[PDB]
Amino acid sequence: MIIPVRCFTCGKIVGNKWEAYLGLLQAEYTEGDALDALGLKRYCCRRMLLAHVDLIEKLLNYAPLEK
Amino acid sequence: SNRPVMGIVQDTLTAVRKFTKRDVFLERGEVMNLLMFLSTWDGKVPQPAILKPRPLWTGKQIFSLIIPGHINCIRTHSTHPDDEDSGPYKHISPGDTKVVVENGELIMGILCKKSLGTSAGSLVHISYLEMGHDITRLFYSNIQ
Amino acid sequence: AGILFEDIFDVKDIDPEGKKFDRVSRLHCESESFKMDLILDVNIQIYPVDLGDKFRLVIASTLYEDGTLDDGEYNPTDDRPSRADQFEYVMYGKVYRIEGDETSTEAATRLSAYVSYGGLLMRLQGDANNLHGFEVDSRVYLLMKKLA
Amino acid sequence: PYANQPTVRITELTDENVKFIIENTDLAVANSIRRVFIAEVPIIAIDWVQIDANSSVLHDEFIAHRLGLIPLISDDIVDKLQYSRDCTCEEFCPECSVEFTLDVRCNEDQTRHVTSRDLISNSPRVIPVTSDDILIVKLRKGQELRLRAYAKKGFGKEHAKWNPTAGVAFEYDPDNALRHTVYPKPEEWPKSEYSELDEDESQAPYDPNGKPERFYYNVESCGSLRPETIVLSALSGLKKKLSDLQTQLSHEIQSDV
Amino acid sequence: KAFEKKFRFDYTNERALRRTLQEDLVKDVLSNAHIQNELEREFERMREDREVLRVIFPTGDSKVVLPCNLLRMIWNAQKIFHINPRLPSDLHPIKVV
Amino acid sequence: MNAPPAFESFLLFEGEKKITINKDTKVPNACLFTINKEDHTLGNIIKSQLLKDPQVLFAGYKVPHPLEHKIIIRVQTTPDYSPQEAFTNAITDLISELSLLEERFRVAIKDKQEG
Ligand SMILES: [Zn+2]
Ligand SMILES: [Zn+2]
Repeated sequence: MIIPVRCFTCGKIVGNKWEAYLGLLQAEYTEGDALDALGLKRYCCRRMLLAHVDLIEKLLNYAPLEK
Repeated sequence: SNRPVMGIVQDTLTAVRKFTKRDVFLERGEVMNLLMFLSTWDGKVPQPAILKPRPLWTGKQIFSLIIPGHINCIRTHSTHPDDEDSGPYKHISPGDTKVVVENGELIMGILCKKSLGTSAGSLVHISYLEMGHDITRLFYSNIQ
Repeated sequence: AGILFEDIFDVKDIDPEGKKFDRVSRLHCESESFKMDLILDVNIQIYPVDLGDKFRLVIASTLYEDGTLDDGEYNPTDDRPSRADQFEYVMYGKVYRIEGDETSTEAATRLSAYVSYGGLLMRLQGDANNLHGFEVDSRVYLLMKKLA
Repeated sequence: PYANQPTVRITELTDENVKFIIENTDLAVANSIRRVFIAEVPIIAIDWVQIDANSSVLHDEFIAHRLGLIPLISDDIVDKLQYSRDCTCEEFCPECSVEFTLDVRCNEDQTRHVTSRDLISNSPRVIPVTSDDILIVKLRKGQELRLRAYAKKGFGKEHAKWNPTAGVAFEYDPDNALRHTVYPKPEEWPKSEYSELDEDESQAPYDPNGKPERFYYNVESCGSLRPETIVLSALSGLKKKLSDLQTQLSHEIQSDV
Repeated sequence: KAFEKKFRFDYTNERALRRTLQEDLVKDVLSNAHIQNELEREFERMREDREVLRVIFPTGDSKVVLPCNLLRMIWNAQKIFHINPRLPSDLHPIKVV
Repeated sequence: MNAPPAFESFLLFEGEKKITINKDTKVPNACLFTINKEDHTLGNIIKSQLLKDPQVLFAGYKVPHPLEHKIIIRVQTTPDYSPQEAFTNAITDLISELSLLEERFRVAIKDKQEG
C-alpha cells in the first residue's frame, strides 16, 4: 500500500526514505547504491524499501467518493 | 500394543540427545537455572562430576535428578554398533552408546527415541510401569 | 586415611580408534609398579593431557581423608574439614560394575573396576589384591595431578 | 559479595549512533541494560487519535497506526511528563499529554504528500523529528484528512511505538575465547569488527578461567531521544525499578517479621 | 548341555556352593537328602516345562508377552537391598523353591 | 477478543503484591521470591548478582509461563545468613553498581563531546 514507517525488525525510520529512494533510482543509482546512500545498512532495513510496492499510487487513480 | 503413546518428541528429543553426551558440561549458574524447572527436585544440589579445577556438572548427572525414584532400565542408542557387545568395551562404550539407568540415575549412554520415545521397554515405559501415572506425568513435564 | 587406590600411570594412548567427543578424550594408561591397566575419560579443554604424561591417580572414598562420610553433597563452604586439594583435576562418581575372572570354584585373580563419573567412565584392570576396596554402587573420588 | 567496578569507553558518538564498551561487569547486567534500551526507556509517542474527516484511500485505523509510529522529539520533557494512568486529571491534560493537530486537504491536481511536517503540536519542545519528512498518506485532489491526536508517555513494553532505539547491537567476546558458541568450521566465519587477533588464525585459544566481560555496544536512536540520553534514561529506569523492588521487599520483610 | 549347566543346581561340586551360597547353608544342602530330592524334582518339573514350551513355540521364538518383568524386578530387588554379587548369599535354595 | 491489554506486563491492579516471600521447607535456609509483573530483565540481574555472594548456596530465577508476568526466585544461603538479607544486599549492590555505571558513562559522554 504505502511505505510503512519503522522497519519491522529493528524500528529504524524508513517511512521518510521512499521518495528519496525513488529519486536515486530514477536518476543515477542502482538499488544497492541508493540504499547505501540512504544509510540503510542492516538488511532488515534494505528489504523494507527494496521489497516495497507502492499501491498508494494505483489507489489514487480512482475518483474520490466526495468531490 | 503395551507401549506408551506419549514420548519425548520434537525439540525436547533432539535437545536431550545433544544434552546427554559426555561433552556437555554445565557451569554452576546454568545448573541452578535448570534445577528450578524440576518440579520433583528435593532442593539438594548434587555434587558435580568435576570438582577441580572448576566445578562442572554433566548433562547425564543433571538428567539423573529428573529420573523419578529408583528406575532401572537398559537401552541402546541409535548409533550403537553391533561390534561393541561382542568385543571389548561392552560396558565402556567408547562412543558412549547404549543406555544404563541404575537406582534412578543415568549411569552412562546417550538418550534418543529408543530410550525416551514410544517403544516397548523404553525408559518412560519403565517409569510408568514402576512408579505410576502421576510420577510419570511429572517426569514428562520435568524433562520438557 | 580413607584411601582406595594410589598409583602413578603412564598415558600410552589418547585416540585409539577415533575421536567421538570434542571436549572429552579417553586416556588408555598403563601403571608402574602394580602393573594396573587403566582406561579413563578426561575433559580436555578443562584439563589438557598429552601422550607420555606422568600423572598420579588417586581413588578415595572421601575428600577429607580423615575418615568421615561426605554425604554426597556440593557445598562451596566445605573448606573447614581441610579437603585434599593437592590434585589439579578432581572427579566424582560411583562404581557401576565390577567384573572378574573367577570361574565357579576358583577365585578371581584379576578384577575390572568400572566407575561412571556422571557420564565419564573409567575401567581399571589388575590383580584383585589391591583392587578389592571397590564396591558396587559406592561413591568414588578421582584425583589427578601431572608429574615432571 | 560486592559490586565489581565497571568502566565505560565510548568509541563513536553521533546524533544517531552511540558506540560504547562496558568493561568489568556481569553478562546479565549488560544483557538487561540492552533489554532496557528497548523496553523500559520512557518516550513520547502518539497513542490517542481522533479523526474528524478522512477522505483518503487509507482507512482510519491505518492512518492512526501510521501516526502512532511517528517518533517525537522527547529529549527533555519526557521526564517532566507523567503517565496518563498516574495523572490526576481525567482524559488528557498538558501535564500528561501533548496535543497534535493535522489539517490537510488536497486542492491542486498534483498529489499532495501528507507528511510529519503537517503535524502541529501545542508545545515547541516536541517535534516529529523534523529540525526528510515521514510520509503519512498521499492525497488526491478532492481528498481531505483532518484529525486530532494526543501523545502519551510510554515505554517499549506497552507497544513498539514507544521503542526509542533502532537495532541495538550487543556483542561480547568477539574472538571466541569463552567457547560460548562452537564453530564446526572456524575458518569460514567472518571475524568481528572488534576482533583483536591476526588474520592468520581464526579464534583465540580457549580460556577456562575467563568469564564474559568487555561488552561491546552500538545503540542507534530513532531520533526521538538522543542516543546518549537513551542510555542515561535506561540506566535511570533500571535503577528506579530496582529501588522500587527494594522498597517493596523491605516492606514485605517488616510485615512478615 | 547348556540347559543343564544353567538350571540343574549341581550340588556335588561342594566348592562352587561355598562361593555362591553361605557357608552355613552348604552343609545343610549337602547333608540333607530331602533338599537334593526336592531340587531334583524342581529340575524335572522345569524340564517338563521346557518340553511344553517347545511344543507351544516352534520356530524358537523366545520373545513372549507376560505381565510382570521378572528380570527387571530381580534387578530392582538387587539395587534396593544393595545386593553384592561378589559375596556368597544367605538365601536357602529350598526356601526359593 | 481474548487479547490481554498492553499494561499487563508491568502494571499492578488492585490485590497483587509486588514481591511475595515464601519459605522453602525442603531444605534449611531457603526462600522463594514471587515477583509479580516482571520479566527476565530483573530475574537474570538478581540471579547473576546473587551468585557473587559466597554465602549464597543456591540462586536462580524462572518464568513459570511467558503468557503470565511473574518471576520465581529461589535463594538458599549458609546458616546464620537469611536469604532475605541476601536479596536485600544484592539489590543494594545493584543500586550501587548502576549508579556508578551511570556516573562513569556520563563522565565519558561529557569527555567525548569537546574533549
Ligand atoms: Zn531495520
Ligand atoms: Zn493529565
